Amino acid sequence: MKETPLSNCERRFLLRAIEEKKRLDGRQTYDYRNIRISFGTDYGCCIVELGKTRVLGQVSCELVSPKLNRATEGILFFNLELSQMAAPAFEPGRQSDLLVKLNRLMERCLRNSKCIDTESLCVVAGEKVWQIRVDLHLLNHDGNIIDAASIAAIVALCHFRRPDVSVQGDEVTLYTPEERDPVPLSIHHMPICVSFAFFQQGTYLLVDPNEREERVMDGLLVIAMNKHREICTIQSSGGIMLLKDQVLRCSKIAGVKVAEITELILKALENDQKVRKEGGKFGFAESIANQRITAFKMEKAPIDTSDVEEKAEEIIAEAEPPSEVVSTPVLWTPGTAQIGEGVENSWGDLEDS
Amino acid sequence: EPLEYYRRFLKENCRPDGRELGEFRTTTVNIGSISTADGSALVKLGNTTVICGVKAEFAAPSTDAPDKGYVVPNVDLPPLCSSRFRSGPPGEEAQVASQFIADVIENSQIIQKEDLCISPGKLVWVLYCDLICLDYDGNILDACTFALLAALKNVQLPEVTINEETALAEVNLKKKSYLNIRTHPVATSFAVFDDTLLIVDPTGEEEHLATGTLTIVMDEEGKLCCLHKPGGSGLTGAKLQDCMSRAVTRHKEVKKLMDEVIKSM
Amino acid sequence: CSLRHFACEQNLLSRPDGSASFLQGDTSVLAGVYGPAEVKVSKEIFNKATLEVILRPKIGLPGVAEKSRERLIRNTCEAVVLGTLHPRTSITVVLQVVSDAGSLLACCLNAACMALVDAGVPMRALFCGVACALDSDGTLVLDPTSKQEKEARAVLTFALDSVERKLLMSSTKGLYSDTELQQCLAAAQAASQHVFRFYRESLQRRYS
Amino acid sequence: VRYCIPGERLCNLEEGSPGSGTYTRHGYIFSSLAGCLMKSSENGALPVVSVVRETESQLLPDVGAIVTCKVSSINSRFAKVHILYVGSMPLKNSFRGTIRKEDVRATEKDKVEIYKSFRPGDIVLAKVISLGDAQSNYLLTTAENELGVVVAHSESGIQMVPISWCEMQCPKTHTKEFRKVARV
Amino acid sequence: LELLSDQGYRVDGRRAGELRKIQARMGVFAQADGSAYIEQGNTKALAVVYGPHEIRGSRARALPDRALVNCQYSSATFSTGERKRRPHGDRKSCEMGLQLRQTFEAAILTQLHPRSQIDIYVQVLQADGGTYAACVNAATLAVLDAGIPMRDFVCACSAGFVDGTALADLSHVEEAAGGPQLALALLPASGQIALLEMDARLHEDHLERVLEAAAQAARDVHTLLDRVVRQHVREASILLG
Amino acid sequence: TLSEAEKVYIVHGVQEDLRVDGRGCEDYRCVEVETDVVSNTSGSARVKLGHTDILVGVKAEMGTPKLEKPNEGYLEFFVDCSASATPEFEGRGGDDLGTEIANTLYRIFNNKSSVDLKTLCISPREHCWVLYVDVLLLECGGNLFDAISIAVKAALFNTRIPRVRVLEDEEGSKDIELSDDPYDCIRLSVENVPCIVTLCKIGYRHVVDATLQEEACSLASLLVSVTSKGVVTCMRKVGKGSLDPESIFEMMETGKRVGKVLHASLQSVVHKEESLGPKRQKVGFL
Amino acid sequence: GDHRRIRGPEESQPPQLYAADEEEAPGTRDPTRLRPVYARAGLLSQAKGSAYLEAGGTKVLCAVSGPRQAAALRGRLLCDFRRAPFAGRRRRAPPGGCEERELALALQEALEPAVRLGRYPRAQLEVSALLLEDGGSALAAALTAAALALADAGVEMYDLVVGCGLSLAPGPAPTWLLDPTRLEEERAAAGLTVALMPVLNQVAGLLGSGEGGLTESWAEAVRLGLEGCQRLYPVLQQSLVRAARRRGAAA
Amino acid sequence: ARAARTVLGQVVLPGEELLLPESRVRVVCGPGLRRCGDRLLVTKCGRLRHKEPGSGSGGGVYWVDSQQKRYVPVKGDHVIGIVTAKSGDIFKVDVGGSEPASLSYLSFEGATKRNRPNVQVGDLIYGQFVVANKDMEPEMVCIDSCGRANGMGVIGQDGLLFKVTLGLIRKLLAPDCEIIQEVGKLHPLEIVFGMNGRIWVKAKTIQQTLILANILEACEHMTSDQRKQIFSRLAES
Repeated sequence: MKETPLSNCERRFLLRAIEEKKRLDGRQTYDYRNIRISFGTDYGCCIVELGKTRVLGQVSCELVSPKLNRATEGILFFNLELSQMAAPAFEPGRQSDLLVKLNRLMERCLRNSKCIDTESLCVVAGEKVWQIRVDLHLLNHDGNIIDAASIAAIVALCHFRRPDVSVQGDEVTLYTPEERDPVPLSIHHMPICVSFAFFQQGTYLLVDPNEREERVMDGLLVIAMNKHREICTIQSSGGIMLLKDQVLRCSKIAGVKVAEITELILKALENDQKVRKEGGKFGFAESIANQRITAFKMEKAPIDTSDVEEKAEEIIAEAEPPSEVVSTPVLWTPGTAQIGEGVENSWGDLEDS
Repeated sequence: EPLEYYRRFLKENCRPDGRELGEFRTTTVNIGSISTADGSALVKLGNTTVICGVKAEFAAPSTDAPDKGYVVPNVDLPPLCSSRFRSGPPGEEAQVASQFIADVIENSQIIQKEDLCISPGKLVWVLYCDLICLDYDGNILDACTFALLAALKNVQLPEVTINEETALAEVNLKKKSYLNIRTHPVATSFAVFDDTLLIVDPTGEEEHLATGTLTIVMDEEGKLCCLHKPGGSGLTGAKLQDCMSRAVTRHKEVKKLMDEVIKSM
Repeated sequence: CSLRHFACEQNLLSRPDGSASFLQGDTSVLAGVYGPAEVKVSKEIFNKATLEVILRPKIGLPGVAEKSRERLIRNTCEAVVLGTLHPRTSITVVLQVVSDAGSLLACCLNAACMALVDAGVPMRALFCGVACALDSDGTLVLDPTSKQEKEARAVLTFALDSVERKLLMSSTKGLYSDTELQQCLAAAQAASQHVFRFYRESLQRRYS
Repeated sequence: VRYCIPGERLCNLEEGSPGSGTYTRHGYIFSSLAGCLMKSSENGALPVVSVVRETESQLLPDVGAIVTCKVSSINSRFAKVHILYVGSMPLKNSFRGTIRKEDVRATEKDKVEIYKSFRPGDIVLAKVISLGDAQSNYLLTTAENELGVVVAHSESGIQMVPISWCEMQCPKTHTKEFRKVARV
Repeated sequence: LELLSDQGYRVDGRRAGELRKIQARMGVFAQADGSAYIEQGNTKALAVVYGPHEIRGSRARALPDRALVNCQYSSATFSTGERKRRPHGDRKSCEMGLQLRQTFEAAILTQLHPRSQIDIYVQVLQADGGTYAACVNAATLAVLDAGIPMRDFVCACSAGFVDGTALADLSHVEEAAGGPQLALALLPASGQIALLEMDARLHEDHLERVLEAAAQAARDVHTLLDRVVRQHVREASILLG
Repeated sequence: TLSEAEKVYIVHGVQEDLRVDGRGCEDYRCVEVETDVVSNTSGSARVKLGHTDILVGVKAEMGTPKLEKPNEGYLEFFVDCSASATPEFEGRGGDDLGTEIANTLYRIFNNKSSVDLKTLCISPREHCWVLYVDVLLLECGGNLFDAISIAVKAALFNTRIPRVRVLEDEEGSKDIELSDDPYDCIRLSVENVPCIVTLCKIGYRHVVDATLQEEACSLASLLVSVTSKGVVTCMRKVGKGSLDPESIFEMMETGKRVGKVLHASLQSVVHKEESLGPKRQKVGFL
Repeated sequence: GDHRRIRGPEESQPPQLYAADEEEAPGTRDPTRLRPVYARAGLLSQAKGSAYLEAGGTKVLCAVSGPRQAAALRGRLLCDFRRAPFAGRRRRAPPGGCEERELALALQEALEPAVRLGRYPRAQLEVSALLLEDGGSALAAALTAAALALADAGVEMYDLVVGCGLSLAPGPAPTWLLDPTRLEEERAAAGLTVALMPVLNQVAGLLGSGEGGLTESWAEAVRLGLEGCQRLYPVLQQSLVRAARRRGAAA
Repeated sequence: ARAARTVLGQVVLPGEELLLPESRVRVVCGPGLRRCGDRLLVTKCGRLRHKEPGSGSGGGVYWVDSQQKRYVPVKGDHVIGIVTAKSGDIFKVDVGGSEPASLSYLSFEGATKRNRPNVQVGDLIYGQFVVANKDMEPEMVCIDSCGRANGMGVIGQDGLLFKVTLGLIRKLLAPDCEIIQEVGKLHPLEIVFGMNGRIWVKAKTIQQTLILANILEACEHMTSDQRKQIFSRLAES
C-alpha cells in the first residue's frame, strides 16, 4: 500500500497562506511546536513528543574487547529505525534512501562533535572496555523526524547511568546497584539539530514544518550547533539553491532555538532528578492523564484462588486411563528396526530381476 | 466438495489412509550409515523422511560461565522435499521448526553442558546437529524430534588430553567414549477439525484443511516439557486429558523402540 | 495470587486507524492497526483477508525467537476475526516493546486485542492473556515478575476466549506434570474474569 | 509389451512414421520419452509409431486446448483465472489466464457486461487461443455454446443450478442472478 | 605535526589560497555515450554517462513530467595505501551516490525528457584528498561530452580552517586531522550553491571566511575547466565542417 | 541480438575463410598492452584487444602462512566487474561473472609450479608474502578471458616485492625491519605463467578471437591454458551445445600453436618495452 | 552473525588440524576397474521426478520439479547444487560457497545439451541435487542422478548424460586412474571429469585442471573417460526400465 | 442472554448475544450485527439503536454506531474522492477504501464523444455511488438520477479540504443538529460533507478557514450547553 495523494486545492491554499505569512496550526514563523518529555523507570529511556511526533530512545552498555588499535577508548554504535506503524509508507526494506541520510546526519552530529567522553570508558587496555549502544525508534510520523530524534538521543544519553567496577592490582570485580551505586556519564556539550524549509524558490522560510508543509516545499536546510556559539554540522539538501546572507540568518536562528531547547532540556532533567530523589513515584504508569476519557486505572485484585485444587482433582479422576495394547518392535538386521503394522516379507529381494 | 468428502470417511471411521482415526503410521529408523559424521540417524514415518548429522569441534567457552559446551540445532527445508518451498534464505516454517527444537533441547535437559568442557576457561566441545528433511508429507515436529534423539544416542567422542608445558591438545583417537543421556523426550501431534474432532498423526492435506494443531512432548517420568498450541478453534481440559492418555502409550512405544534398536548394536 | 496495577490508553497516535497502549505494572507494549486496505496481488486471497503481525524489540534486532512468537500472535488473532466479510484486503498488526518487566506475551496479547477493538474490526469474541509461574515447590503465582521468573522452575502463558473461557494459545517454559497444568489452567480461567471486567469498564468509560 | 528410454533405434523411415513425442535422424526413428511403445496401425498400413507414458502429472497448454478453470478476480474489462485441469486430468500446479471482454460470447460483440458473466469463485470450461504476452499469459476464450461457467456456487455455500441461458436461481431463497451458462 | 609553517608554506609547499594541478580529458571511451577523465592533484577520477534511453525493467517506475537521474559511486580496491576491499553494499557508496543524484537533479535541465532514465557512473582509481569534487567535475565533463543540456557548468571545491586562516583544496593529510572541512557545488554565473556539507566543530564567527574561500576556490576551478572545454569544442569544430 | 539471416550469413562466411572484418579463420587482432600505469600498487598492466579494456593491479603485503605448508605464500584474486562497462551491470548483476572469472583464475593458478612459492616465505610458520591481484573490467567487447590472462602475465612481470633483511632472532629485532631503501626490490621469474586460448566453433570450423557477433552465432567453445614452454594447466568446455570427440583433438593443436606464438611474441614485446627504461614516458587515460 | 539461524560460537577450529594421527598411505590398485553401482529411480513421492545414486562411498539425492510459470520460444533450465554439511572432513557454512556455484554452473552447462527446451515456451524447469556423503568423485554423480531424474519426470530429451572421473598419480611415472576415492583424490595432482552421450556419441561437458602438461596424456584421460561412460550405460539402462515397469503397473 | 428493546442506548461488546422480539421477523441486521438462528450477535463495539418511522409497521432496523476512521463503501452514499489517473476512457478516483472507484467521461452532465469534460490528475470530485457490493471495484456516477447535476461534479477552487472521523460526519448529518447554525453564526460558511470522512470548507478570510478547520474536528466531543456557549464566547475574539 501507499499513502494518500495530495490534491490541487490544498497546495493552492497552503501557498496562499505562506504568501500571507499565516500557518495552519496558528504558530508564527519562528516557532516550535511545544515539547513534552517522559522518563521510564530504569535509566536511559525516554519518550519525547514534538507536536504529534513520537520517538523512543533507549541507551544500553556492554563490556567487550577493544578491537586492534585505539586501545584506550570505547566504541559507540547507533541505529535509527523507522517503525512500519509510524506511517503507511514505511515498509521494512522499501524506504532505503531516507534511512541513510538520517543515520548519517545523526552519526556525524553526535560522533564528530566530540561531546561524549569516550576517553574515560576503559578498565584495562587491550582488555575489556565498555561498548555503549544508542537505539532510537520512530513511532508516529508528523514531520521533522530529526529534531525529535536528536532531542531524544540527547536526553537518553544525559539520563543513562553505567554499572561500576573496582580495579586494583591486576584483578577485576563487577558490582550491582545494591553492592555499588550506578555512575553517571561525562557530557561536554549539547549538540541540537535545527531544520529550515524553503518555499517557492527561497523567497520565504518556515521554522519547524509539519507533514503537509513538508510536501509543499522545495528543499530543506539543517544546521546542527551545540550550546555557546559553536556550529557542529550543516547539510543543505532537497531541491534548494541558496544565497549567502541566508545561511548566516539561518545560523542565527538555530543559535536562538538551540539556546531555548537546551534551557527546556536542562529544566526537565532537573525536575526528574528532584522527583527521583524526594522519594515519590515515577515511571511510565504515573504519567497517564487521569482527566481524560481514554484512560482507566485498576489496583491489584486477588481473584479467588480458592477452587483450583478441587476442579483439577475431579478432572484428573474423571477421564479414561491409558489403554494397554502394547506394540512390538521387529528386528531386521542390526541397524534397522520397525514398529507398526509391519511389512509382509523380511525384505525385498529380486523383486523385479 | 472439500469438507464434505473427507467427513464421509470420518463418519465411516476409516480415513483414506486406511487408519482407525486413532493410530499412527509405520515407523522405522536406521543409525550409523554416514561415516563422515560423528553421529547420524535416518527416520522414516511412512513418508516424511528426515535425516540428521552431528559434527563435534572445539570452541572457546563463553565469558559468563566458562564451563559449558554449546549445542546448536538447525532444521533446513530444501526445495526438493516439497514443491512449495523456494530457494533463498530460510523460511518461516524452518525457523519455527528450529526454535521448537532449540526449546526442546533446552527445557528437556537431555544433556548437561558441564560434561563437554575439557579445560575450564580454555576449551569446550561444541556439537553441530543439522537436520535435513528429504520429504514433507506431514507431522514434521515429531520425526525431527525422533531423528535428533536417535542421533544423540550414537555420537561418540574421542578422549582429549591437554599437556602442561606444550599446553596443546593431543587427541587419543583409539579410546572413544560415549555421551551421557538423561531423559528421552518424545512428541505427539494432534490435528483438530472444525470445532470438536481431533485426530492423531495428520497429513499435509489434512493440515491444509484443519483449523488447529497441538503438540505435547513427554519424559520417561510423566513430565511435560512443552505444550505447543499455535492457536485455532479451542479446547477444554477433558480433551487435553484425552490426548495425554494416548501420548503415554506413544511414548512407551517409542522408548521401547529406542531401547531395542540400540541393544542390537 | 493477585494481578498487579493495570492501565491503558486509547487513540494516542493520529496517523494509524486505531492505537492502544497497555501497560500492566512496569512492563508496557504499544500497538497500532491500519484498517482494511489494499494488498499486494501476489499475497491476496479470495473470500478471506490476510493478517500480518510483526514484533519489534527494544534492544537489538528481531531474530528466530521474535518470529516464532509472531506466528502465535497471528494464529491467535486469526481465530477471532471475521475475515470472510472483507476479502481481497489486508489487516496488519504491529507491536512495539517499550519496557520489559516480566510476562510480556500476555501484555502483548492484551495490547493487540485493545488495538483491534479500537480500530473497529469485526470480531467474533475477545481474547485475553494470563501468565502463570509456579515456584520450585508448587506455590502458584499469577502475573509474575522477572525476579520471580528467574527463580521459578516453570512459566506458562495462556490465551483465553471471552465466551466460554476456552484455550486458544499455549506456550510453556520449564518441565512439570499435568496436575499443576490443570490447576494453573483453572487459575487462568479465574483470572480472565477480571480482565474482561477491565475491558468492559474501559469501553463504558470511553463512550461516556 | 516393452517400455522406452529417451533414445533408441525403433524403426526406419520406410518401416513406419514418427508420431507423438518422438524424433528422427539419419533415417532412423529415435525415442524421446520413457513411456510405452504404441503403434497405431490405423488404416493404410505403415503404423504411426509413438511413445506415451499415459500417466500425465503435468502438461503444458497449447494453442487450442480445453481447460477447466477457477476465477480469482473480475474486472470491468478482463477476469483473471487459474488453470486447474487440462481437459480432464488434474494439474499439479496452477497457471494463470485472462478473458478479455471480447471472448465471452461466440459473436465478439459489444455490450457483454463482464460483471454479470464470470463472478469470482466459479468453475468454468474454456479454450485457449494463444500463448499470450507477459501481462496476460494464456488468453483463454469461451466463445462457444459448450464453454462457460459449468458448476457455480451460491452466495452462502450451496451448490447452484442452471436455470436458463443467462439466468440462474437459488434453490433455498429463490434468488435470481446472472451467469454465462454452458451446455451440459 | 606542523600543518602550517611560520613562513606560510603547507606540507606539500603551496600557500593558503593555492590549488593543485588539474589535467582533464573528454571523450575517453567509444562504446558509451560519454566519457571524461580528470586528475585533480594526486586523485584520479573517471566518469561515464549513458544518454536518455528506455527505462530498464519497465516496472512502471517512470515520471510523466521529467527524467530519472540515476547516479552510482564506486572505488577501486587499490585506491589507497591499504587494500581495504568493500562489498557493493556499503553506505559510503550510497551516500556519495545520493549527494551526486541530489546535485545532478538540480544542475541538469531535466524537464525535456519525460519518461526517460539517465545513468551516470563514477569510478575512482586513486583517492588522495577531496573525492566529492573530483567526482563532480569528472561527471560534469562527462555530461558535457554527452551533449545533455544543463543550466550551467557546475564545479566543486573544498576548504578548511587552521590557526585562524582559511585553506583551500585540502589533502588527505590535512583532512585526517580533525578540522572543520567544508565543500560546495557552485554555479558560477548565478553564484548559487547546489550542495553544502560540513563536519567537526567550528565557531560561528569564522563561517563567512571559510565559505567565501571555498566559493572563490570553486571559481578558480571554473576557469581552468573552461579553457579545457573551449579548446575541445574548437578542436571538434576545426575537425568538423 | 541478431536476426536469423545475419546468423546465416556469418556462419556461411566463416566456412569460406572470410569474415566481416576481413581476416581469416585464424587471424588475431592486435593489442596495445602497457605496464606501470597505477602508482599506489606494485605493478600494473593495461591490455586493449579492441573495444574491450582491462586494468589490473598487484600489491604485495605482509601476512601469515597457511596451516598445510609453512614454507609458502599464497595468491588472492578478485575480479571486479565495474558498472561502467554496461548499464545492465548496475550494482548487483556483475557478481556471477566476476565469481566465474575469479574461480577460473584460481583453477589456472592452483598448481605447485605456477610461478614459485619459496620466494614469498621469509620465516617458516611465522610470516609470508601475500599477493592481491585485482582485475577491473572497464569495457566488454568479446574475448574477455584472453584479454585478462594476458594482462595478468604482464602485471605479474612488473612486480617489485621490496626486500626485507630482518633477522628473526629473539635477541635481535624480530619486528620486521625493511631495507629503508625506497628503490630496492626483486623480480618474480614469471617466464612460465600460463595463458588462456579460446576456440569458438561455428559450423564445422573453429575460430580464434571471435567477436561478439561471431560469438552469438556459436554453440560451444573450449578453453586451453598453455605456458611459454607448451604445457597444459586447465581445460574447461563452456557452451550450450555438444562438441564431438574429434573436435577436441583438432582444437588442442590450434591451442598449442596459438599459445606458443602468443608467448614468444609477448616475451618479445615486453623486452622491447623494457630495453629503454625511464625514457619514452608513460601515457594512459590521457 | 546471522539473524535467520541459531547462533553458537563465533569461531570453531575442528580437531583435524589438531589430529595427532599422521596421514596414512592410500595403497595401490588396478586402474581398469569401476566401483559397483546401485541406482534407484522414482524415490520421492511429493516430487515429479527423483532418483538416488549410490556407488561405494558416494550418496547423492536428486529431485526434479515440474514446469512452472515464467530465448522465449524456449524455456529456462534452473539448477541448484548443495551438499549436506555433515559431508567430508570438515563442516561447511550453510549459506553457500563459490565451489557450489561452480558445480551448479558445471551442471547447467552440461544438462542443457540434452533436453529440448523448444517444447516448453515461457515455462521453466528446476533441478535440485543434494550430496549426502562425499566419498569420491562427486561431479560424476550429480550428472548421472540429475539426468536420471529428468528422464523419470516425463520431460522430453534427446538422450541421457553419463559422467565419469579420473585422477593423476603423484609418482615419478604418473598414470591416470578411473573412479578415484578421497584416499586417491587428495594425494593426486590433477583430475578430469567427462560427460558423454552414449548413443549420439557427443561430449556434453569437460572440466580438468592440474599439473599434467603434455598433450598426450589428456588424450588418454579423455578416451578412457569415454570408455567409462560407455561402460556405465547398461545399469542406467535397466534402472529406468524397472522404474517405468513399476510405475505403470501401479495404475 | 438479554433481549432487544431493553438495552437500547447501552454500550455493547463483541461476542455478546441479544434476543429480538418473539414469531421470526424479517428485520435486517445492520453493520455491526449479524443474525444467527433466532438471535443476534455483536461484532463491533458501539451503542444499540433502533429506528422505525412513526408507525406500527416495518419500520425498523438494528444497527450499532461506533467511532472509526477506515471507510468501507456503501451503496448510495455521497463520497468525495480525488482523481489519480486517466487510463483508457475512465477516471480512476481514490475514495479511501481498499480499491479505487471508476468514473466515465460521459457520466458528467452533457458529455459526449466530442465535448469531453476537463478533469486533471489530483482533483476532488463530489459524486455518489451506484454499485458498492463486495464483488468489484466500486463505481460512481456524478450527475443525478434524472440527469441534471445538482451541485455534483468537480468542486473546490478556493477552499481547504481536511479529514475527520466518521463519528463527526454522522453527528453533523442529523435533523436535530444545531452545530452548523451556531458555528455559521460566528463565521459565514458553506460546507460540502462527504460520508468517507472528508469535509470541504470555505470561509471569507484564510484565518477564518484555519480556525473553522481546527474547531470543527472537536465538535463530536465537548458536549453542548455548560461547555459550548462559553467555548464559543472565548473563540469570538
